[PDB]
Amino acid sequence: AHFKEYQVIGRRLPTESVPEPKLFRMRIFASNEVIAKSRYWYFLQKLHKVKKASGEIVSINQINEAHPTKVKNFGVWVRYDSRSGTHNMYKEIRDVSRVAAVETLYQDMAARHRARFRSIHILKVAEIEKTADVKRQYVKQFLTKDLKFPLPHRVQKSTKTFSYKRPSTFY
Amino acid sequence: HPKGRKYEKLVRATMREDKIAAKKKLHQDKRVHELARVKFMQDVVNSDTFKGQPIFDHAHTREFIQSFIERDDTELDELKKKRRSNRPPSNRQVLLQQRRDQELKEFKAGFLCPDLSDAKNMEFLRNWNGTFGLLNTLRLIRINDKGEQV
Amino acid sequence: KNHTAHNQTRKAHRNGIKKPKTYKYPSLKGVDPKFRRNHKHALHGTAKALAAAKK
Amino acid sequence: MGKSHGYRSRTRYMFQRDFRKHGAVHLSTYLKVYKVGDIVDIKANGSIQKGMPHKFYQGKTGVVYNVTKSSVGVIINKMVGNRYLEKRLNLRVEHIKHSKCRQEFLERVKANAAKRAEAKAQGVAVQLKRQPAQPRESRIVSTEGNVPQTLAPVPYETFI
RNA sequence: GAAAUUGUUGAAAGGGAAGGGCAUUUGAUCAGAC
RNA sequence: GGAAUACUGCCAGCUGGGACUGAGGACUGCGACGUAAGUCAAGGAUGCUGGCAUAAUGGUUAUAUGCCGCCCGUCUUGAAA
RNA sequence: AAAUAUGUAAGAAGUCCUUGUUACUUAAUUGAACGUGGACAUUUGAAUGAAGAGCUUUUAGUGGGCCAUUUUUGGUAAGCAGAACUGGCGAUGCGGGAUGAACCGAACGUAGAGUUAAGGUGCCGGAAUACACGCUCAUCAGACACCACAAAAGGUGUUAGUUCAUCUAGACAGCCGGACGGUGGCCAUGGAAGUCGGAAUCCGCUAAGGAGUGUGUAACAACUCACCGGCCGAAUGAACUAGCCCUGAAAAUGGAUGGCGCUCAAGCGUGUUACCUAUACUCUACCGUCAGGGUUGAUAUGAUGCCCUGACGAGUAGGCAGG
RNA sequence: GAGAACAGAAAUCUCCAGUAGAACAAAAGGGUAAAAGCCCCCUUGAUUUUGAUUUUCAGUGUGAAUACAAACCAUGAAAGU
RNA sequence: GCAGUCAAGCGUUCAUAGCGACAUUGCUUUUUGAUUCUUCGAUGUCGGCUCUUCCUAUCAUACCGAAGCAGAAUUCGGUAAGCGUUGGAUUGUUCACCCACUAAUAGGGAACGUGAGCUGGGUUUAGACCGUCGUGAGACAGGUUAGUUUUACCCUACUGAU
Ligand SMILES: [Mg+2]
Ligand SMILES: [Mg+2]
Ligand SMILES: [Mg+2]
Ligand SMILES: [Mg+2]
Ligand SMILES: [Mg+2]
Ligand SMILES: [Mg+2]
Ligand SMILES: [Mg+2]
Ligand SMILES: [Mg+2]
Ligand SMILES: [Mg+2]
Ligand SMILES: [Mg+2]
Ligand SMILES: [Mg+2]
Ligand SMILES: [Mg+2]
Ligand SMILES: [Mg+2]
Ligand SMILES: [Mg+2]
Ligand SMILES: [Mg+2]
Ligand SMILES: [Mg+2]
Ligand SMILES: [Mg+2]
Ligand SMILES: [Mg+2]
Ligand SMILES: [Mg+2]
Ligand SMILES: [Mg+2]
Ligand SMILES: [Mg+2]
Ligand SMILES: [Mg+2]
Ligand SMILES: [Mg+2]
Ligand SMILES: [Mg+2]
Ligand SMILES: [Mg+2]
Ligand SMILES: [Mg+2]
Ligand SMILES: [Mg+2]
Ligand SMILES: [Mg+2]
Ligand SMILES: [Mg+2]
Ligand SMILES: [Mg+2]
Ligand SMILES: [Mg+2]
Ligand SMILES: [Mg+2]
Ligand SMILES: [Mg+2]
Ligand SMILES: [Mg+2]
Repeated sequence: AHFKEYQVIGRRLPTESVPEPKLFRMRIFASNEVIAKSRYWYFLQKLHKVKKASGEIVSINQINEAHPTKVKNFGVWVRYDSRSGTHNMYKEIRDVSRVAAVETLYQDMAARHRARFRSIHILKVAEIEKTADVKRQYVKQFLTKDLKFPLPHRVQKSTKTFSYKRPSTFY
Repeated sequence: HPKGRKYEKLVRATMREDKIAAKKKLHQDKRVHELARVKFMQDVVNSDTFKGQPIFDHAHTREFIQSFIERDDTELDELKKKRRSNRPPSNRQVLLQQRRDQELKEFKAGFLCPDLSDAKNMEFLRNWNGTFGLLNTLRLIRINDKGEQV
Repeated sequence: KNHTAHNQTRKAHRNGIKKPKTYKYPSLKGVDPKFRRNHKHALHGTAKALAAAKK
Repeated sequence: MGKSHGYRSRTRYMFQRDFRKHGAVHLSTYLKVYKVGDIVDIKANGSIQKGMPHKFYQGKTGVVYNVTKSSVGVIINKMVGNRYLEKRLNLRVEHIKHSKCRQEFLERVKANAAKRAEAKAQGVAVQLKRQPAQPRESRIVSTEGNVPQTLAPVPYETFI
């Protein structure tokens, strides 16, 4: 969907000989809070011996972008399950928001490797601060001084089902 | 068909024991590479420049945690010097600086799950060779921070 | 052809599977006969005593 | 050849003794006292061949109706077709034991009577039904030395 | 003096079957009533 | 540092347009507004107006058009066969 | 030693106090069973539900079954021979899968209005030739579960990644120059000098150069390559992973993503909205059935009448009722 | 296993180890160590009268089995069986 | 098929738990082209006549590629179904096998096309004989003989005609 970003802070259940258990925090990209807390318990059950009925959610908050109108370059580390095995990938996305870069990455994985949502882990999202630290040429070709390009062959949609002159694709 | 059901049982057993040996080997690799700070503060018979004073109260263990964090700064410095001008850096450089900063954030919160160094945990650590069940019986793995330990 | 237990639980649950009724004062046949005889004599004595004292 | 439906058929693991529990039986089996109305479980002993129950009644629970010299009569409900029939088994006391839940319930009855009498002598009415488990109530979770530690998913085989 | 079946006259339909259901157009025909 | 606007939620806030229906048949109930007789959108539609008064609406009947529609009875787990 | 499935209990036919009976039992004034008298209801002993509960008599049809997921036994194996649990078809229409006993949705009195399920929205055909990011060009593309089957392997087709290397001390490609000396190393040969063969595989000078990678001569020569240098000036090479495409074998009347047709799609992967329509859901009317109720006055009727309220309605074999 | 004339796989005697690896009529499964096995002593309960219960089950019959009652006996110092 | 050596992927990063593609040797001699008069054949419900289409897995004819291909004649491949593919002999029959001629005598499908288009034999009995078995009546898919199905004027399809 159109994703949001949440921090989820959870904890075990306090008991005898373990009072005040340690708190653990995650950042989940999800479209609502129910899916956010479900993904939290998925990852915490894979990393520790805690169940959803063994622990409790302490806090759920939504994180906005600090500067939503500033074009940034993001490096994303992911791992995924193909039909044969599982692999790690690194990719680069030039966009204005982390949730926007995550949406474009999910569309790119579906288009290029036929990987669905249930078989993708976002390991890390980070911003690449300097140029000459950009590895991908498809991102590098937009970081050139005084960038200009045209848009040939403009196609315009219409109504009325009939036209009375031949169209023109000039621009 | 010349397979029946006995071929299917055979291929099921072989594929299962293959997959299970793979996942078991992967879990032991994850545990060995998780329990590396323990082997670091274990090594040289608990830092054999100080193999006589068996106390390590509250500033020595902080120094040892910091040394375990910055143990790999020589490769990072060498990679900064060998990093060419018109080139993006290497994946080793990016992942090693990632390890660096993700350890330093954990240092700023609560340093490292290390030994307690306030009980017989030092004796159990010196007599704790390589098994994963020192945590199961006698760990005392209380953590500290980059300040007053708590 | 030979044997099947298909439909039989559905047939059994049509009119329900019922527990039998249980009464106060069960039947004393099948209980030990010495106890049975002495219980008869004790019951007759209690009836006589209640008819005597209890008006 | 043909099928067989003898009295102890398909009972190979059911009537054997446990590990290192062979030989004679202890005397608290023989020293226990049963009464008409007691609730008993049936667990057969393979070393005592007289007064042995059928394999259907292994693990069943019933009520005592009769006490004899070395035996006890028990009532069991058995499902036959679309109804239950009551069955009367006369077993030796080496194949039975008391049910513990009856003891817990009688202790609950005594504690209920004591609580009601003490509440009446105190001047108040207290509720004696058990309740199921309830949802939790609100709390504060302080972070004094318990700052939250950020977790992330792990790669495939890099740190392995 | 029924039906099957047939003749004549009138009306209609018909580019490899006919018949049926729901709905309305067209033509013919018809009761109630204000 | 001071705001605004998104997003989500609430109102026993107001207001315009369209469609289907009008069961019941003296009074009785619960209310609302008014100081009160009264009034009301409160236990189910009334008010005003026009045309036509016969094949006009409607029925029957013969067709046409749109969509759908395999031959009945019988035995069989299974019938258009 | 799981999971799933399984027995019992969660009280008034109960608990406590006191003392009556007996021919049973105790050494006994002990017990056992059944009682008299007294005390204990705002919760009488966990949850949720309860279309009334309990009981009796009598009689019909049936006693050929089959299909699906999962777990299984015998036969290389079958739409082969057999079992276990649940759901269905038989006995059943309706919307969808073009078509179909069994799949998906949903079960049916007669109608009106609204909303939907599963499936769809280029035209046939009601409904966006919607919006968004990519991938693919097939000289039998591909197009939606059951269901109308095909990988490893090969591709100098394209897309995205992973790990190794080289590079302004100048990488890759191209042009040009060097490519030396013991030595025509040792056997075999009519002759084979790096290049028909067996042995071999060293040394010097080097910036580098093989007791030789090929072409070549009867044998020599000559050329090339391996390896160094000059010129030109920016990134390049290998192995591997997996997306779509081509090949991965097809049989005989003319034919089938349902058809036409479609190529920045009307194909494939993914996302967000709008819209279409079932005998299903909601509201209203009418019919019938079942249940719960009201109604004494005769002058006016049918007390079998009149009336109020609520719920429900599939059906073969078969039963009963009203006409 | 260690010892003893003939004695030599193996004849009889002595000691130590020995949870059953032996035996218990027959198939297989279960059970059993101061015993259910081996050796001795005494016996006839493998008797009489009839009800109740479990398995197969229609909760019919047949077969087999279980627990009491009323007699008469066996064995044992006895409880008991 | 059995046995052994390998060695890229492997046991979703382990080589030697345990697989294991491509290879590679062994084993099957009247082992110096020797013997082998042999069709060691298969086939029991089909075979033959007549006639028409379709497939390509191509025998010939057309055009190409490779080969120590001098010429001539062949061999191995690619495209290709436009066009052809016979006359006899013979065992129950057919295939296979022979004799020729030939450019060549390719391979298949259409209810193993054409068992109520036609025919030999069967389905398909009743008469009789031999062999074997049975006390016998009888039996045998062991052998040999003789032996009854018999539309079209209907609708469509097709060929011609109003
Ligand atoms: Mg049957
Ligand atoms: Mg059924
Ligand atoms: Mg016995
Ligand atoms: Mg007539
Ligand atoms: Mg009205
Ligand atoms: Mg009319
Ligand atoms: Mg009209
Ligand atoms: Mg009309
Ligand atoms: Mg139709
Ligand atoms: Mg029929
Ligand atoms: Mg009382
Ligand atoms: Mg019957
Ligand atoms: Mg029948
Ligand atoms: Mg039937
Ligand atoms: Mg049914
Ligand atoms: Mg149905
Ligand atoms: Mg349908
Ligand atoms: Mg279909
Ligand atoms: Mg309706
Ligand atoms: Mg349309
Ligand atoms: Mg379409
Ligand atoms: Mg799509
Ligand atoms: Mg709408
Ligand atoms: Mg209904
Ligand atoms: Mg009905
Ligand atoms: Mg009927
Ligand atoms: Mg019996
Ligand atoms: Mg060809
Ligand atoms: Mg031709
Ligand atoms: Mg010829
Ligand atoms: Mg013929
Ligand atoms: Mg014919
Ligand atoms: Mg004959
Ligand atoms: Mg004749």
